[PDB]
Amino acid sequence: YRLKAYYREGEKPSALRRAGKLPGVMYNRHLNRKVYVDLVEFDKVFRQASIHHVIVLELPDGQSLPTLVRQVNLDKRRRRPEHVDFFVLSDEPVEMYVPLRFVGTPAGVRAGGVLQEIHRDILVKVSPRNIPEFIEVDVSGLEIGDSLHASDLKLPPGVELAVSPEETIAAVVPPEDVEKLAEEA
Amino acid sequence: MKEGIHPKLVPARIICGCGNVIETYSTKPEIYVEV
Amino acid sequence: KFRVRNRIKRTGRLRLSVFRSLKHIYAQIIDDEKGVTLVSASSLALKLKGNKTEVARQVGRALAEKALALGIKQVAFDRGPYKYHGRVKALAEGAREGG
Amino acid sequence: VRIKLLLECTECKRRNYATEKNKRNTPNKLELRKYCPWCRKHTVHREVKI
Amino acid sequence: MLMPRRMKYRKQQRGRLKGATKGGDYVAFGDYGLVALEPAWITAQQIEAARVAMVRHFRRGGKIFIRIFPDKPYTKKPLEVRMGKGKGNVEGYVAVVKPGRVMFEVAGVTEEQAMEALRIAGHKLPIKTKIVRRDAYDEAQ
Amino acid sequence: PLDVALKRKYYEEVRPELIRRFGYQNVWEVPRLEKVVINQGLGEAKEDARILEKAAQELALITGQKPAVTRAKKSISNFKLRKGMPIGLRVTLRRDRMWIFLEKLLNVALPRIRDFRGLNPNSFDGRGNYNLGLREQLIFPEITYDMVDALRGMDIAVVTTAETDEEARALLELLGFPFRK
RNA sequence: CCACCAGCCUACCAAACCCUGUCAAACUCCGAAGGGUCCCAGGUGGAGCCUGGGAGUGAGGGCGCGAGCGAUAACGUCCGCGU
RNA sequence: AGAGCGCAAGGGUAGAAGGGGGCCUGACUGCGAGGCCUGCAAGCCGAGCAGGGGCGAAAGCCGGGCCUAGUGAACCGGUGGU
RNA sequence: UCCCCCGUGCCCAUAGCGGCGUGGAACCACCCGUUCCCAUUCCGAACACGGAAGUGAAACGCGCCAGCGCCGAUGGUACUGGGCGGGCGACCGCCUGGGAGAGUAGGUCGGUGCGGGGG
Repeated sequence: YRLKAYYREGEKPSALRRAGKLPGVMYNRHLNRKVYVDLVEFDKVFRQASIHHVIVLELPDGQSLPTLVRQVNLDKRRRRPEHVDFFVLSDEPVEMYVPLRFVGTPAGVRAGGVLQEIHRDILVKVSPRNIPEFIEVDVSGLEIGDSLHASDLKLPPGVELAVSPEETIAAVVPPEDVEKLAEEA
Repeated sequence: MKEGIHPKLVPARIICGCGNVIETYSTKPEIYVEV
Repeated sequence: KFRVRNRIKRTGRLRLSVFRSLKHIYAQIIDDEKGVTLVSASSLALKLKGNKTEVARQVGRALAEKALALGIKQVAFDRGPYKYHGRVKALAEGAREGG
Repeated sequence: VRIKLLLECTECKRRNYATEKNKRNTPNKLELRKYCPWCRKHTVHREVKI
Repeated sequence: MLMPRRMKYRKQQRGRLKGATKGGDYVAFGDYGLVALEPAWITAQQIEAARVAMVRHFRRGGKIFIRIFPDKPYTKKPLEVRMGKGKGNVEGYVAVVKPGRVMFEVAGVTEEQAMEALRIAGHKLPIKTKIVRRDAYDEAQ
Repeated sequence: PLDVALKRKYYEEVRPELIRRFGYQNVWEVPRLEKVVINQGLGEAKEDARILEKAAQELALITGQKPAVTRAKKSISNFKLRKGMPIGLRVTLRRDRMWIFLEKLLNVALPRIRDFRGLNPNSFDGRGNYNLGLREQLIFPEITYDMVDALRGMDIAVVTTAETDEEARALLELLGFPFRK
């Protein structure tokens, strides 16, 4: 959705940050300049739209331009967000990480077993004109001891792939019990 | 196949088990045997 | 496949690059430092004689005398595939003193 | 080292010298090899003394 | 009680630890996360004591996953021998963990299971720590 | 280019057959023959020495060539001779020696084999080769009992233009090569 | 499971690789601040060069900051830079 | 270039040093500008000079081996030559 | 004078790879015959000699999916010659000068010196 923005100049990080803002550096193919936004609404809004969806940041320079983030670079010590980078919107064969929602209640589950998800945001491609929001996929007939993955996922028509694709998406695993302390021996 | 020490060649035949007339050229002198 | 810088042996301190292939001899005098050559002479691309053995010989010498009007002294034989077969051009009579 | 030893040579035809070492174990009988006699031009040299 | 296996050498020097962690601060594996937080060593006793608290209270639950690995030669010396000779031997197989270094993640439980487990677990360690969820550590390889 | 039985046979028939079946608009790309290897690993030259080389020389002496022995690589702890230098003969067959050898082989070294049904087809490279080894060396025509010590079998090897099993095996059918099929 | 040979299996042991992730004073694809020093220029100062004449001095130690036997113990502590 | 390169490690090298062979024998005599190091002693490299060799047809290569331990000032005596 | 292929040096993997196109008269790979050369721990596969038959496929230069590969800033931290400050410890923070790798967009299947074969 919509967020603020401001053109950045030759100012240094800490200032913008420790004040109550956060700097960025947008680009797209033929672009690479520097920008920034405000903190509180950044933090808040990133919970919702995020890299899950598309951002439409408003520049006071006029153009309320829609882009996408990516690269965010934490401070790693007493940490939190500390420098988002921005790719800009196009229509070319672009790639990103689509969020997911695995739905249902299968057979490994219920008995006590537990799913091991290996991906929620996934490596795929599309044209930004498309809006393949967040893919909600299959978890009906699952069983412990087996795995599902690869090119076995649903496609909102058009969306091509970008992996190998035998990348393991998930697998159901046998839980942990204090009878593994019988192994403690 | 040149050199100086080579196990020789030269004409050889085949006398099968059926009264044959076949023409060959091999390393050992003469040969005749089977089908 | 005769890398080995056989040319390092030829990176001694003077060169002379040539070649032989199908029906043609490719003989050229090269000075180096930048890789600036100098002299030229071929087998059939010269409308010389029509036999590889003989031609070869004198073609070397041909180029040699030409080089004598251009000013040289000593160099090194440059080639990758050879076994070295004299080719009594052997660019030796061919000015160079060669061998 | 010893039991592997070390040796020298004289000039065949009345003396001229040089200094190296030796080797045992191997079937290495006598040993003469080309060198230069200090006096006179290129001769061989033979194994004398120790 | 796991470790490597007498790799290359067996005695290695002490250490002073300012702050960097080298990284390794996110989910990727499962879900709910326990995050270590001080400049110190992770004790094997506390490794499987955390594992205790876990499968202890939460039994017949789900699956828990690891990113860490305790391996350090505690150069210990014999007692009353008077100081000097030698360095010492590889006891206290601790690991090297600084502030902000996360480490433990649970999956397949209720929110509160994680919560309580992480409470008592934190009550055990030779220091203390924090805990959180899944939303803003997406993209970290 | 001295022509024999299977030589001329190979020549004519294989050309239109091969290219009408597989298609090849080239004198030099149409799949043909290449090389053959006679191979003899017998690491008994731990001791025994070159009395065994007498035995080994006999092998290619009767095929008509002067063979080059090949040593071992490294330590065969179980089978002595570590550093690797016993007796592992091999001799290479060019275009025309291939003719005589293949001819004999296909005529005398096969219709014999006591339980002869054919040669295993799945003994293929997939990269257009066919390696095959055999038990008794004494089945050859130019050898008679009084010369041999025991069984000096050999893993014969052949390379071809062939890039798959198809072409080479069909070729073999043309040039009279037994097969388990 | 078959002796004409092989069809087959794997709540197992499990090479590799994969991807989720990471540990390294004696590992390094990378690589700092730099440091060392070389030529031009600055730099008259209990500067710098040579000689020789006479010397004392050859456990230093505080504190910082950095590696170590030390237990992130000692006003133990041997080097390092710094004083 | 993870083989290997004599023994350990590091470096490094198949544009060899490794691996196959022919002829040989510079594992040279008397000097060496020059310097690294360096209290001293010591260790070390070295193109070029006159002698005069070996191979490569030559341009040229060799004043022992790819390198860093295999080495021990002095006093005293044996040894042949001069 | 704008200009087609090869002996061949330099740029350091954008030059390398699977593949995709490639030419042949001339160049080249060859082809061809072991008479010449000398060569193979065996084999003319390595190299010479000689051609009418004769190939453009396997080989090179040259034109490409750019999947792999390598090239990779922009911004920020990680620390830090230098200076000034708080600790049960362990640690830290502000200035000065710095600026990685990583994340990222992104880029290339070749850039080029001489000499000789020419529309």
